[PDB]
Amino acid sequence: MLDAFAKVVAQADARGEFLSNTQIDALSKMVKEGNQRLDIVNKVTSNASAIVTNSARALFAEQPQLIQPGGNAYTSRRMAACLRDMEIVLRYVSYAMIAGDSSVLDDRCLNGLRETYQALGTPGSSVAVAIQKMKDASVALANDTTGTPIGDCSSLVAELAGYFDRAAVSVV
Amino acid sequence: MLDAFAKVVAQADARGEFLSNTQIDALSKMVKEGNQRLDIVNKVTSNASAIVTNSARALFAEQPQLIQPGGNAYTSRRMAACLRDMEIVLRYVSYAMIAGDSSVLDDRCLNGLRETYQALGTPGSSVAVAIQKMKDASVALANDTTGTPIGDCSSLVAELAGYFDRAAVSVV
Amino acid sequence: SIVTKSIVNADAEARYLSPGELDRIKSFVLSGQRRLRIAQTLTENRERIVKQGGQQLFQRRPDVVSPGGNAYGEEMTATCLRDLDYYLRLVTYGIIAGDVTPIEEIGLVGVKEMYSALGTPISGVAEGIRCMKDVACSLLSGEDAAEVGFYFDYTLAAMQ
Amino acid sequence: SIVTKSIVNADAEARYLSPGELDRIKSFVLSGQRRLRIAQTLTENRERIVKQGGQQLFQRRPDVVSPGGNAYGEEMTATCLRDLDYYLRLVTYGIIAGDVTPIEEIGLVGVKEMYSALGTPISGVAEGIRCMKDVACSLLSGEDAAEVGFYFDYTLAAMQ
Amino acid sequence: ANVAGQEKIATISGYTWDGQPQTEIPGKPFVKSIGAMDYMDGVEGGDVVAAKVGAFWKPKAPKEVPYKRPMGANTPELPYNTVPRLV
Amino acid sequence: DISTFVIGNEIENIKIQFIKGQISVKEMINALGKSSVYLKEFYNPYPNI
Amino acid sequence: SGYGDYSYSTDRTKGHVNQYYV
Amino acid sequence: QILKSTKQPFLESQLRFNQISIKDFIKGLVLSAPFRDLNYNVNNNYRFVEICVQRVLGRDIYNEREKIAWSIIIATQGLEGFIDTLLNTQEYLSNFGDSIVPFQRRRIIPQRSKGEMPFNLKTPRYGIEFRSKLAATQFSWASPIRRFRPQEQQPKAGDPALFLNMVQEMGPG
Amino acid sequence: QLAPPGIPPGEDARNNQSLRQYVARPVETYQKRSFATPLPLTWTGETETVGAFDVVVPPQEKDLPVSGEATSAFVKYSDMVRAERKAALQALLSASAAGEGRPTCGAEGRKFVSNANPVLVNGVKCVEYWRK
Amino acid sequence: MKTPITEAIATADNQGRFLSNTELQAVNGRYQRATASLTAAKALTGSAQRLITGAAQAVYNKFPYTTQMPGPAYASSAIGKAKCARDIGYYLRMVTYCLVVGGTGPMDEYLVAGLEEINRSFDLSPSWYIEALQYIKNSHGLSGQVANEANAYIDYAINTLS
Amino acid sequence: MQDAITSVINAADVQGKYLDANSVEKLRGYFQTGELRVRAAATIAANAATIIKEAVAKSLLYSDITRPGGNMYTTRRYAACIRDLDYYLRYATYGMLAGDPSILDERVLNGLKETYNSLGVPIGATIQAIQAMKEVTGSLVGSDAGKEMGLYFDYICSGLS
Amino acid sequence: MQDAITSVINAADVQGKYLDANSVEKLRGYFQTGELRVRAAATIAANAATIIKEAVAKSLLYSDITRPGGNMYTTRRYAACIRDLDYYLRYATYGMLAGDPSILDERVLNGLKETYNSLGVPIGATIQAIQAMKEVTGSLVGSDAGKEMGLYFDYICSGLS
Ligand SMILES: *CC[C@H]1/C(=C/c2[nH]c(/C=C3N=C(/C=C4\NC(=O)C(CC)=C4C)C(C)=C\3CCC(=O)O)c(CCC(=O)O)c2C)NC(=O)[C@@H]1C
Ligand SMILES: *[C@@H](C)[C@H]1/C(=C/C2=NC(=C\c3[nH]c(C[C@H]4NC(=O)C(C=C)=C4C)c(C)c3CCC(=O)O)/C(CCC(=O)O)=C2C)NC(=O)[C@@H]1C
Ligand SMILES: *[C@H](C)[C@H]1/C(=C/C2=NC(=C\c3[nH]c(C[C@H]4NC(=O)C(C=C)=C4C)c(C)c3CCC(=O)O)/C(CCC(=O)O)=C2C)NC(=O)[C@@H]1C
Ligand SMILES: *[C@H](C)[C@H]1/C(=C/C2=NC(=C\c3[nH]c(C[C@H]4NC(=O)C(C=C)=C4C)c(C)c3CCC(=O)O)/C(CCC(=O)O)=C2C)NC(=O)[C@@H]1C
Ligand SMILES: *[C@H](C)[C@H]1/C(=C/c2[nH]c(/C=C3N=C(/C=C4\NC(=O)C(CC)=C4C)C(C)=C\3CCC(=O)O)c(CCC(=O)O)c2C)NC(=O)[C@@H]1C
Ligand SMILES: *[C@H](C)[C@H]1/C(=C/c2[nH]c(/C=C3N=C(/C=C4\NC(=O)C(CC)=C4C)C(C)=C\3CCC(=O)O)c(CCC(=O)O)c2C)NC(=O)[C@@H]1C
Ligand SMILES: C=CC1=C(C)[C@@H](Cc2[nH]c(/C=C3N=C(/C=C4\NC(=O)[C@H](C)[C@H]4CC)C(C)=C\3CCC(=O)O)c(CCC(=O)O)c2C)NC1=O
Ligand SMILES: CCC1=C(C)/C(=C/C2=NC(=C\c3[nH]c(/C=C4\NC(=O)[C@H](C)[C@H]4CC)c(C)c3CCC(=O)O)/C(CCC(=O)O)=C2C)NC1=O
Ligand SMILES: CCC1=C(C)/C(=C/C2=NC(=C\c3[nH]c(/C=C4\NC(=O)[C@H](C)[C@H]4CC)c(C)c3CCC(=O)O)/C(CCC(=O)O)=C2C)NC1=O
Ligand SMILES: CCC1=C(C)/C(=C/C2=NC(=C\c3[nH]c(/C=C4\NC(=O)[C@H](C)[C@H]4CC)c(C)c3CCC(=O)O)/C(CCC(=O)O)=C2C)NC1=O
Repeated sequence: MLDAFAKVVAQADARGEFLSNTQIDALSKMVKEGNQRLDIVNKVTSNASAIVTNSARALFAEQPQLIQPGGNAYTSRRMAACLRDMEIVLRYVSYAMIAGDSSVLDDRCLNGLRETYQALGTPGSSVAVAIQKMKDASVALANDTTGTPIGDCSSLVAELAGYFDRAAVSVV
Repeated sequence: MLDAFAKVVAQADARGEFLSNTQIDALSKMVKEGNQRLDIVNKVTSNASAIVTNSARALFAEQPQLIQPGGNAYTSRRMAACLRDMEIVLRYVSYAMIAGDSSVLDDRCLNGLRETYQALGTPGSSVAVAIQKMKDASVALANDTTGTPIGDCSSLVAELAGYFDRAAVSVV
Repeated sequence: SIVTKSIVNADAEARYLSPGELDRIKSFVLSGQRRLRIAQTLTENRERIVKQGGQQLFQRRPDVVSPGGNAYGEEMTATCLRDLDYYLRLVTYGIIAGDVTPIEEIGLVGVKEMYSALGTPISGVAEGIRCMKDVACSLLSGEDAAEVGFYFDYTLAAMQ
Repeated sequence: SIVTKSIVNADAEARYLSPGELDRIKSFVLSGQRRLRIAQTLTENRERIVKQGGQQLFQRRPDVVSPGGNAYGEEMTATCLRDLDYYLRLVTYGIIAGDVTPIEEIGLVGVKEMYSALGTPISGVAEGIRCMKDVACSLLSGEDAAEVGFYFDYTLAAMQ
Repeated sequence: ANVAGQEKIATISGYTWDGQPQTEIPGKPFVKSIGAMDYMDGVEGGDVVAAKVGAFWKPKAPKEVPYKRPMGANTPELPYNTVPRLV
Repeated sequence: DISTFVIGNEIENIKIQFIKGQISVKEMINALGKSSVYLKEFYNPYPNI
Repeated sequence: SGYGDYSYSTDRTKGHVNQYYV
Repeated sequence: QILKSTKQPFLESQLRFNQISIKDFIKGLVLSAPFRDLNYNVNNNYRFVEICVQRVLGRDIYNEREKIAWSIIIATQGLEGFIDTLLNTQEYLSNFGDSIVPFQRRRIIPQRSKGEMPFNLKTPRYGIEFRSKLAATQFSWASPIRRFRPQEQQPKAGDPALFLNMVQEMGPG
Repeated sequence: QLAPPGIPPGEDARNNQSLRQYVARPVETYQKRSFATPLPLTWTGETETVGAFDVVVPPQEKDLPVSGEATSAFVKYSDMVRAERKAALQALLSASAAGEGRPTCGAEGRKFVSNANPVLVNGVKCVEYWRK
Repeated sequence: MKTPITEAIATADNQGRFLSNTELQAVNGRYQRATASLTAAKALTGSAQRLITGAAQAVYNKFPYTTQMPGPAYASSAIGKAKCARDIGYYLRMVTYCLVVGGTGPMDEYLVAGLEEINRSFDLSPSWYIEALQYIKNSHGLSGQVANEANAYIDYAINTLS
Repeated sequence: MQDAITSVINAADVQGKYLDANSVEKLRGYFQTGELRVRAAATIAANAATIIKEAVAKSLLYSDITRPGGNMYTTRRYAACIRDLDYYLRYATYGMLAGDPSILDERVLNGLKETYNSLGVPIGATIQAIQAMKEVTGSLVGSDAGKEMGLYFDYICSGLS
Repeated sequence: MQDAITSVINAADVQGKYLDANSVEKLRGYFQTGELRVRAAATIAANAATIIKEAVAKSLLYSDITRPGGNMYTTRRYAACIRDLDYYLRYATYGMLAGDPSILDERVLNGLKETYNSLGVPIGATIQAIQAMKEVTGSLVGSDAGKEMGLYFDYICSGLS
């Protein structure tokens, strides 16, 4: 696990040199955008049950063969393990947004998840559809003002969509 | 592990259906056999030390290289492990017997066993000879009268012989 | 009908119709007055023959209507009786045609492909037609019940 | 487009294309990286350009939406805006084709036969396109409102 | 295959959803589970209504006559001090 | 295939008789062609030409 | 051509056309 | 599998009152009924040794013969003697003792960015040997709820239904 | 080399096994154990992860106010079709001809078809080489 | 599943021994009760549709807000009403599975494991399903030891929801 | 009947030249997706009956084709559909493996629209069945594999139109 | 009679959708080659008589179709050729500008091979004349422009075959 500040130190250490003056100033822009990064994460964790349940509900409307009985996520238990997966991925996408680096997302969430679903028989193409529904439910709740001052958070919601796209590709 | 009764329930839950009227009448015949399915399990449990030892002694008389030095059943620890394996396969055949149905036999005993004996060097063609000798010792003891009322148990010893044939072809 | 396949039989054989074929077209058309009376009985008894038909079908096969059965709910049960109205209609065609040729190419040819592809238990729909047969033959005399029941059991045979 | 009818013009005359024709195919393709900007503006403004378009249309022609008008009720008013979405789409084709040739053979040829045969007042639909034109040209500047409006008024001319 | 399972005639081991073959013991494919219903008679065309297989008009004989007899000239041949190795 | 234009009762006479090996291929084809499944499709709706 | 066979005219059927509300 | 169908509220009560230790709590979770239903009944004796070495001892199986060597404890002594033998190894008592919850020991090297694929992801509850038997089944002829009409429902591109909830906005002014 | 994995070297059980009852040792490696999985490099100055300083939000409807040889070529252009089009514009309006025939579509549908392109019907002239 | 048969195999398997006479008596007691159990499962199946449409109507009578309130969780639409009767049919189907099997094993596996997490997530109320199961307990029409076996598994579902 | 390798070899052979860098460049592009196509063709073989059951129930099962008069009324006519839809889901699987739609028009498309007009089969409902069948196929094989299998469905729908 | 823009608009219109990124992606590809096509059509207009004079002298000038009995003997018949070859070099110029061969089969290809069989015009010598005419056209307009103009010549040769 390393964030965006520790990744420029880990790369400068394998060169054996101090950070430059333009590498400190690029990190001072990331400190000035810190309060707006903290309100992306505050909005996606204060609505964590609404991102997951409304996107699950939209998935079995679109792919209704997943909930017949006999299917992959019905035993009351396979439905609860399906919502467990959507809640885990949203947890580690939110961990990667407060860090600025997708290191914790693929060290301990995406590490071997594609081959877990192949040994189980879970369709990884439908898990990717479910992540893409949690993505635009999260970027729509990110660029609404509603208790934040008005400004430009445009490059922060582009980064948040990048971790959602990294998780959806890495699963199928 | 599921019995004969839970097997038809698991097949109907994959369709999401109630049981048919002919499926319930075919389960009332398994209840009607009943008392004599329990006679077969009682007769191969009360003789389980002699099914194993008489068919072990008959195995090393036809295949004397198994107990020659260098053979697979030559040492004290390797001989006691051949008799331990015959007593385990006889145990899970009688389970697929008390409950009607082979899901302790090929989930608990037969799954992965062919690839295990190959990793150990154990000749799986000779394990099958020792299973087929326990089959003849069990079906000759299943259809003797000896404290049971006279009747037709021929369709139940055809099922007991079918479990021994399943364990003997899945070991090699 | 008996008229069309007694023709196509003698058609293939490059010949006309024998007395065995023409004394039965003759015997069938004099039978035509009695056939329309029999089909007229089943025509306006479909309310009872179908509804009592699905009566015994659910009492004998509660699985198909229970939750998980193919005909579960208000929706499928309506279609559950719709098919019985179909097959009761085709039996009225077979009685007037004097043969299961109308029932053959409608509701019988490839019927197992449809019901297997719909998830419906084909044995269950066979039980439904048998329940309709006891209601139908109970509406007619013995001389007629040997006919109206006679076309149902052919449908029972081809439906399994 | 300008490319296809500058060809079929010189095609009929048994000749190749003059400098007057080839210095304009040349002049049109260099104009081609700016249309895809003008058409891109109208592409994802159809939500506002079509309403408002129907905004001013009903304020100027309440007869067509009043009881007895052709677009009366929840149903016809939806189709009342559907046609404006059509004609707004064809104007995006004409801007990229550099001509009303796409608008000509779609939505213009024989348009009076359709709307007369549908009972729709053809003058009313002409009023609708004019209301869309003021919304469209209000979304752009300089040359273009001289272009985007330029294709609407051709549609206004042919629609009466 | 779905009709046979739905009719309770016999369950046919098909494929899992990714297309690997089903099997109860993981060695070979299409192995089935057994026990207490494949040896029970009288339900062969079970749930196929009014099925007529074999002599349905009579209960079969008990046939509980298990004895092995000296099989002269056809007792199977196999090596001594050995067990035959399958090809 | 027989599926969508047969009823099931037509040529199981010929299949089981062939699966058992009782008849070769040519008898199976000749018995197939001269069954009423064939003339119901290839002889009825067309002329002799 | 049989006891059940298709003719276009007797088809009274919004399926050659596809207004999906019927 | 942390559901309240699988909670053990009386094992939890004896841990809060200092009657059992964490080594007895860890033993009681392996011998529990949810662990035998969801895990032990869908593995063979060899893959279940791999599950219980990775989760109780905190380390990976050395080779495929460690799986063979320990799977005969389950077949002859049952599951209760296998977890007594595992919990009484010196590998367990030197690392966790009887008071520490186990963990995956030495998963990530100190200066690296990636890890070693944590053990709940490396072995899920069933694998390839039971996949061809219990793998659910996308589209299973279950006869579920029907949808009824479809071309009205999510209308085609030329349909006039798309601009209906826009007709109110146009309104009368 | 060594023994195979797990085999205590020197205590093999296949030392003097008979050939008639010999079973071939299956092949097993240190792959599926977790100690031999390849980790990220991370001492050569490379971590496999991704975060801030990666993601860029590129506006690619809006590259810039588009290049001068579009605006340059976008005008020259309609200085050369402007005289065309308004000549073609009120060629429509007081071309308000009367009506022939019977209206075959409601009230319209008369002799000529509405707004029909005359160049199509009139542009394909049949010609005889050596016309006679 | 948890049957009377598999809880006898498991008792002998948990110590690595053969099936004693302790375990044959438990399997014998399953066979004596199975006559009343397989006639209750046959009778709940035979009247399943008239029991599900009645029990959904009993929920709408007691809790009439579920047919009027807008929202996805409620049966205030034709799609929400079909999903309500789908759930009543899930609870009735598991009861007739427990009667066939002979223990509370099918509905432990398919229904009650993970049920509290669904009702919290999708805003369903366990008092809707208790009222639906109290209808079926009072309206199945059985009597004797046939009704004793049917009510023993209906009361198992009411105790997990409450 | 050419796959991607057969089509690449044909074009490189038809000019009489060897397999240069451009011909092998596409061949390497096909071998990269070789792993994706087999797993796509794997699950489609497993859920063949389930996919066709989902498409007809989602597209034309709920329409009025099935009414006495619609094009699909009698059981022979209904059974011909799922037989007919099986070829579209099957031959599309072949195109997905071969990476070239030559097999479709060779064995499916030619004389197809000319045949449905003879029988009077509605081409409009046919394409929507294949479109719905394309929609469920993207469910199983995933997004990009659905993009591959979907690329041959509309090829059938285009030519059948 | 559709150009590349007309064909792109038709396919995007025939589904009732707007011009998405894929439809404009091909349109941008056509506008990039807009400068090349005009200069290609420029020089072909200049050297129209020279190209046809080069093709006939290089393919079928001295063959025995030119001699008595051959298909091109009389002066009316010879004069019909260069009149006939002028259309192929002219209509191919239109396809090169429009970027779509729809105009060829609309105005050249239909009833063409059925007409030459009526007159008894040798289709074999006709295609080789167009092939030789394609060879000289690549001389003038260059390589890639010859690839563009050449792409419609063999379209005529294919359909005329
Ligand atoms: C709606 C979601 C889709 C779906 C999900 C589904 N997943 C499972 C099972 C597992 N998921 C994981 C994943 C993780 N475990 C972790 O520890 C982490 C990091 C913290 C991740 C990302 C694992 C390991 C399992 C299986 C192990 C277990 O359950 O014990 C299941 C249950 C499968 C089963 O039969 O048990 C479901 C249903 N399934 C779908 O259909 C949706 C598309
Ligand atoms: C983009 C995500 C939002 C948005 C964000 C802005 N927030 C701004 C300032 C600000 N935010 C906070 C709260 C933050 N600090 C915390 O400690 C925590 C949680 C513990 C949170 C959520 C504070 C305290 C401040 C004031 C400090 C400051 O202004 O830097 C902000 C700056 C406003 C400006 O332009 O001056 C922005 C843009 N605003 C948006 O419009 C989107 C929706
Ligand atoms: C079959 C392999 C035998 C055989 C068996 C029969 N047993 C019959 C009846 C019966 N069995 C029991 C005991 C029941 N309780 C137990 O605890 C056990 C296991 C230890 C069992 C099986 C009882 C109490 C009864 C009598 C009860 C009754 O019949 O109602 C039986 C039926 C008698 C008959 O059909 O005539 C049979 C056939 N008999 C054989 O000959 C073979 C060897
Ligand atoms: C010396 C002339 C050779 C040679 C041969 C080696 N053979 C090795 C092992 C081996 N040999 C056999 C066949 C043997 N066993 C029998 O039962 C019979 C006949 C009844 C025969 C001929 C077997 C089955 C085996 C494997 C079991 C075992 O270890 O004995 C061997 C050792 C292989 C190893 O351990 O890696 C050797 C080295 N040695 C030579 O260098 C030349 C080639
Ligand atoms: C005896 C008839 C044949 C024979 C047997 C033999 N087996 C072993 C060793 C093992 N056998 C097992 C077997 C099982 N493990 C299980 O979990 C189950 C149920 C699924 C079974 C049936 C295992 C795990 C071992 C290895 C552990 C151990 O020490 O036993 C040996 C010993 C091999 C050795 O010492 O290296 C023997 C001799 N061999 C024969 O020759 C007979 C044909
Ligand atoms: C009817 C009594 C009341 C009601 C029902 C209702 N339920 C849902 C949604 C779900 N119900 C379940 C329950 C199960 N699924 C299973 O697989 C099993 C075991 C076999 C059970 C018990 C689940 C998982 C859902 C959500 C997934 C789905 O939509 O299918 C709804 C829909 C709610 C929604 O869509 O959010 C409704 C309406 N609600 C009422 O108002 C009735 C009183
Ligand atoms: C003597 C007066 C004189 C001028 C004012 C310029 C005017 C001018 N600008 C550009 C052309 C250009 N000039 C720029 C430059 C920039 N775009 C930006 O946003 C930045 C502010 C800046 C770079 C730092 C770009 C990007 C183009 C290309 C425009 C295009 O995309 O077509 C060109 C065409 C090619 C070129 O020479 O660059 C000319 C002649 N040249 C002159 O000779
Ligand atoms: C004239 C010959 C003929 C027949 C027989 C016929 C059947 C037929 N049955 C159908 C459905 C159905 N049929 C059933 C039937 C049943 N459910 C049960 O439990 C019972 C066992 C069984 C009835 C006794 C059900 C539940 C459906 C709806 C299936 C679904 O919605 O998925 C459908 C699809 C919907 C429709 O168009 O009606 C057809 C075409 N068509 C024909 O042309
Ligand atoms: C792309 C070129 C093009 C056009 C323009 C077009 C029009 C068109 N307009 C229609 C209907 C209609 N159009 C209107 C229109 C109006 N009512 C008013 O009051 C206004 C004046 C006016 C709209 C601004 C109404 C009310 C109907 C329904 C008429 C009816 O139901 O009888 C219909 C029949 C239903 C349908 O298929 O949509 C067509 C085909 N089709 C085309 O291909
Ligand atoms: C491998 C390429 C290939 C195809 C595709 C093919 C199609 C084909 N479809 C047919 C019939 C048919 N096809 C349908 C299909 C439909 N009805 C509908 O409403 C739907 C729109 C559609 C299902 C999607 C029906 C109902 C028939 C029977 C027509 C009749 O009996 O008149 C027939 C007549 C003979 C027969 O089915 O035995 C052929 C040959 N043949 C081929 O070689």
